[PDB]
Amino acid sequence: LKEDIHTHMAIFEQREAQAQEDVQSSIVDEDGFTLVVGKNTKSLNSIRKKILNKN
Amino acid sequence: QLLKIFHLKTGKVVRSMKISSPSYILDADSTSTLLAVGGTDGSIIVVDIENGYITHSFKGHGGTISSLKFYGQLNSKIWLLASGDTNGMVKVWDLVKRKCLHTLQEHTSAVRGLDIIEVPPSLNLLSGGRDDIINLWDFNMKKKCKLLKTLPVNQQVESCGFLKIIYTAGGDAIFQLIDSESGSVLKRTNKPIEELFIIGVLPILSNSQMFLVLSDQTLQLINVEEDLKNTI
Amino acid sequence: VGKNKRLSKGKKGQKKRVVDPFTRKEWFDIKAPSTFENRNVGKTLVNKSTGLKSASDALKGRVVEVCLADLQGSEDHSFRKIKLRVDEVQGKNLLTNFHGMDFTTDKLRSMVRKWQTLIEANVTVKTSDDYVLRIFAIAFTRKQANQVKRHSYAQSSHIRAIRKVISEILTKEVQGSTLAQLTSKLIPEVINKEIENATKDIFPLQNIHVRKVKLLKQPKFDVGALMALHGEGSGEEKGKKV
Amino acid sequence: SQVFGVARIYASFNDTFVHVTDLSGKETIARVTGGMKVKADRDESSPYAAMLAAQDVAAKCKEVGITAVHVKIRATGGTRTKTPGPGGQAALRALARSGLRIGRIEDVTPVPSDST
Amino acid sequence: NPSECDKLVTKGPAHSETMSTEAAVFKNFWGIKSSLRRFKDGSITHCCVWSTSSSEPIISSIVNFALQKHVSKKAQISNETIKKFHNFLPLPNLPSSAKTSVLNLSSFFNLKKSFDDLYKIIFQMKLPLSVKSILPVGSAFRYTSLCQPVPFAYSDPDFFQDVILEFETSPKWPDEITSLEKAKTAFLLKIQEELSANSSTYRSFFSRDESIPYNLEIVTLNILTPEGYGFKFRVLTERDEILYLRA
Amino acid sequence: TQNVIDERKLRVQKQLDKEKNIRKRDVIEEALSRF
Amino acid sequence: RNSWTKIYPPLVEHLKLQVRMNLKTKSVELRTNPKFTTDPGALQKGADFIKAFTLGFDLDDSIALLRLDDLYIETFEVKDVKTLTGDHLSRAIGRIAGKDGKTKFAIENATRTRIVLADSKIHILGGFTHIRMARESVVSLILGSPPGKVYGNLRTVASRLK
RNA sequence: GAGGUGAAAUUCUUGGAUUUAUUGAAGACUAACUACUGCGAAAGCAUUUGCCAAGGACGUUUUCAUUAAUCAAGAACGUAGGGAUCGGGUGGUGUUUUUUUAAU
Repeated sequence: LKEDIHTHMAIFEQREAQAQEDVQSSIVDEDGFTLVVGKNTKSLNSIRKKILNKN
Repeated sequence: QLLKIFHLKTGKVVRSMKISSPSYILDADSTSTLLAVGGTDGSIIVVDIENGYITHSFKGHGGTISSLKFYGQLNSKIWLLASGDTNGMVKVWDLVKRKCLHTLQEHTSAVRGLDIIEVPPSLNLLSGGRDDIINLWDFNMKKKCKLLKTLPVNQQVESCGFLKIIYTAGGDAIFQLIDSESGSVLKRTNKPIEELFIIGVLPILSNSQMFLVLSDQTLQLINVEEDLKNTI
Repeated sequence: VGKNKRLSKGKKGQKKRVVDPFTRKEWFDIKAPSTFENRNVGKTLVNKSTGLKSASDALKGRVVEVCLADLQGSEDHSFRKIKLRVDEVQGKNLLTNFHGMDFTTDKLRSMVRKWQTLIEANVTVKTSDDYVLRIFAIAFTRKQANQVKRHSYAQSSHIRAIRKVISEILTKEVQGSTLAQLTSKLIPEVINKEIENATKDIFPLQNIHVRKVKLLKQPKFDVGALMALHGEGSGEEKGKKV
Repeated sequence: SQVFGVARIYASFNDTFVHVTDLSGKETIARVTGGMKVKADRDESSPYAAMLAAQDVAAKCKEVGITAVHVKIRATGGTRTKTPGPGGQAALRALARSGLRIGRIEDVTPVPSDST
Repeated sequence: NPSECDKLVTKGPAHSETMSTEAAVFKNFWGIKSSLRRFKDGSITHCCVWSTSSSEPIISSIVNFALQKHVSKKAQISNETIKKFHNFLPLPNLPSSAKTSVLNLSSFFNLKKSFDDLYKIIFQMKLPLSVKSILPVGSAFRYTSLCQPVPFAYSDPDFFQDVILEFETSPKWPDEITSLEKAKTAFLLKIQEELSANSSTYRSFFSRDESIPYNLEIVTLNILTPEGYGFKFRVLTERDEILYLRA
Repeated sequence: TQNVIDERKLRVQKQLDKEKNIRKRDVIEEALSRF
Repeated sequence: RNSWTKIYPPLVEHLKLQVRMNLKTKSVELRTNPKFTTDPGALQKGADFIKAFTLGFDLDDSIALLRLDDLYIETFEVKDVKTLTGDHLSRAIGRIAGKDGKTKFAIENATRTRIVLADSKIHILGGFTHIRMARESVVSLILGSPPGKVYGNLRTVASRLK
């Protein structure tokens, strides 16, 4: 379970960090627009499901 | 600062020692030349008084040290020490082998007033206290046991036991005579109209006259050898 | 004073010389609750165990202000003395319980300086038992790192926010606990770090402390619960021999 | 094995108090003042007066049996000096010298929160 | 009165020289089993000792002797219901536990003493995110285990009591439940590593859990203590119930 | 006030040198990082 | 930190005890060693030594408290007398300090004692009646008197000193 | 013995003064934080929390269109430059922060 937690944390922090920077620099929309992200939010899926929940 | 004055025409300070703790109990032997003094920590030094200096140390103990007593018959080979206590215990030492003979943890307050005698080495002892228990023991030389407790209702200070086998007790300005091997107060002085109580009993003429020094600054005489063959 | 001063009409009343009370007094020793270590804290004089205002009920009201370093053996908190109420006397050992806590005043008088603002809060909160506590909390502004200005002042509308969140979270930390649990979570100083973690979002907040717990109403005795806080015990025979 | 009293050294004006109590606070032991040692009425707040007062308290408390003293210095408090005078340090030096173990020196002088 | 229902001595009147009328009443009432004892405080009281037992309350033996001394020396006292399902409780294999009473909780208190030893050891070590509050939740800690917990009893399913611990409220916990539960396993691995490092007299072994469903990766550790008891440690986080509400 | 302005100049000097030094500069712990 | 090289040898080799400068709670703790340290009041004297130094007197003044043990250290406040609102408080500390410390040094050289003064709390160390003389001169000056009059009063008190 | 002073003295005190501890009541005040900082027309204003209204600055591609100022009588209450700081706003881009609970 030590090598399991090593491998699982090693792939998880990598995909979390790349999703965080991907939502932190997602400036371009195809028609001119700039997506407001908010500070230190980690995921496009997170803001998507948040804006679905705020209906 | 321990000092000794030779009472004779040379009234000079013969010996002077630097003891460890400020002490509040001394006893010399029934013979001469043995003086025991224990401080207010656990240390009971004993001193040969002729060429005055420490002959035994006796770290030994715990707490501040209550009254104590010798066991002295002239030209013996026994020479025990009694060693009462504040937290209730009696730890008997000898003086010929410097060893704790028997450890006894049984009491509940300051063990004032203990006494040692032999009746045919039998050597029965008796230890009173600020608790109301006088608690005599058989006290063999090798291994010891207990006998009766016989419970006087006082706060006994200097329970001078083994009169003619009859015990004494003081501590409410009440000099109770109590039989041994059974319990009955049989002689007991008049309770005064003060609150002050017995500080000390003092034997004169081989346990026949009794001096009584009070908590007040007075000192009385009893004549036990008449008032035991006499009630009150 | 001396012989040359005065008689002053008060020394004519005679003196009632000596009672020598320390031959009559009696030693007990105190047993602290078992949330701490080293529960023996010292000894206490009382009176002689007689009738007519006996010892076991002339007792059982007092408090003892012991130091937390004397309880824990660790000099990391030499301050923060506590007060133990002696409650149930049981066979020469005064079984005590928690009654209060206070900082030694030198610690807070050396903590407070100028060019920073301090925040106070205090709530009346009932525990999961029926004790009620005026529990306090002190807080201080941190000079932020890489700062330049001497001030580090709070805007006094941050002060209401910090005091609201600190009263809310320590009200939660009391109300989700009993008194023994409150002592065992106050000793290793953890609501301070909880305040700092939940309150570092709004302001940087130099060292947080609680500094006072005042009990204002006690439920009942519950002798069995007080014996459960230490360990059981059954006083039994000693030999008659008469 | 040691046992502990509590000093409650009062460094008042025109007087000095020292009386060790067992650490509850009820059973006081050997109340002395600065007045009951010196004979002048001018220096009953003397450092020497507090010195031999603390010496006599140390003797009586070693007679009773307490060996260490948690020491607590109190000034006169109130809307007054709020801070120990010389008699507090004098009694502190005296009973720190006189064979008595000392613990947890503090300051229990009352603070007013702006009374009258 | 269930508080002093099983107090094994009955303190009668105090002792004096003048034997009072209630002392004479107590002497003539009890007689051969009365005594006068000193208690630990120092007072002297007439009383009567009672050899307590687990299969009885002492009030049975007291009413037995205090009727066979007074109403009749042949009036037989018969009870068997108490003796039948007063020992349907399992008799815990302790020192003298048959002789002890049933209101004694000393097995639970010994377990809590071992828990306090483990409590101090788990506090005064060092973590990357230290323990905020460790607190037991187990059945022995609420005094409702079926058997009284004797040391080294493996086979009882109420052996491994559960203690939970909550860490500081740190924001750096991960998002989803499998990664935060895996981080809880990481913290438990750290504390058992340092426990086998510094305190070799204890021991640790992990355990999968399955009672909380649909996350097979919930892991507890179990401490086997040198006093003889075992504990099951569960990490709680502030993110847990809001993760479940997110789900 | 001169001492105040002097202390601010000292703090700005200290912060510029600290920023200059800042600009010029196992398994289970890898899993237990970032806390 | 700048005077730590002169503080500890009168705490180690002259006076027998041992020191630690705790950076935990930013304090100084003093032990006495049971093996060879004499003078059972030396712990208290060294504690009062570093107490005077951290209270504000200079280190030679604190050494003068360490040796010659009968010098005590009184402390009082501006706020106890006349309640001293802040403008008048500035007048008070400026009046006690004089100009270039000259009135404070006059009281220092006159009454054989040495004072230091914080923003609202002052401290005088010396012998006890010299503490009282300096304290009555200071409280007269803080009530507010002509400095020539307090100079003449200190000439009379220096005549009492001789 | 306490008080009190430069010394005293008056007073209080063995029906226990001072001091100690546990409380309880009463009114007034808000120690340190406290600054060349904040507010109000002025005198003045410092514990927390809530209510009731008001006010200032800022922000503004909002509205009205000279409604302004100055004061008897009356009325209510009693020369140019630079640095730093407080309140608001804009921009920058590092650490504090953190993440789908709201806030900013």
